[PDB]
Amino acid sequence: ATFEIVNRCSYTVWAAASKGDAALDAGGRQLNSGESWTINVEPGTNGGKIWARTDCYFDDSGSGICKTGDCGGLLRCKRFGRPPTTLAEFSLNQYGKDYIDISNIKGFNVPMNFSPTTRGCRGVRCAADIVGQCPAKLKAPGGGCNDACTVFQTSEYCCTTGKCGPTEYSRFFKRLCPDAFSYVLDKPTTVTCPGSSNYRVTFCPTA
Repeated sequence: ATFEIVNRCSYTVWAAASKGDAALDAGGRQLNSGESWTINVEPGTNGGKIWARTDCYFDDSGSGICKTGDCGGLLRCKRFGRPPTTLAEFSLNQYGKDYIDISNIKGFNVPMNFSPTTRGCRGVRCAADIVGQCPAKLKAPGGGCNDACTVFQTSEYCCTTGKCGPTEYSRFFKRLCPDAFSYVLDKPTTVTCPGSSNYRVTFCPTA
């Protein structure tokens, strides 16, 4: 499957693509404002994630640091990024279907559109100003809006027993982006696509 990753932000981001134990395609790249990066993701990829990183410094070797979505100091992510991270999430060719979503479960750094470029299902978007509106206790100093689980490390927020409810914090994310996961047991906003759909992830789809 092809993912076109487009940075419509006025600022540079460092796109990342990982399935948690491995990079997807190069795993990461600088996107200046307006740049497009096309990656190939192996069919049957389960638990794929794409995100943006902000305010990165990388040396000649691809080692450095991001204020959001840092994946162990690497340009080319092998691991998931240090939330806050708006997440494009995908499981591909799963009994003949692709499953896509956006998640705020790991918080929010960059607004995002996640849409197929093939037909047979709709895209999802979380493009509200969640950073601007972020409750004070979730504000990440480095930029972005943390989920309550990252900040407070409780069973309720992290859903550790597999029993928990919505929260004041999850409802903030859900009110601004109804079409994204706000917490682990949120009523699914997973979209079902045809197997072997192609996609576009757009950072700052409206801005």
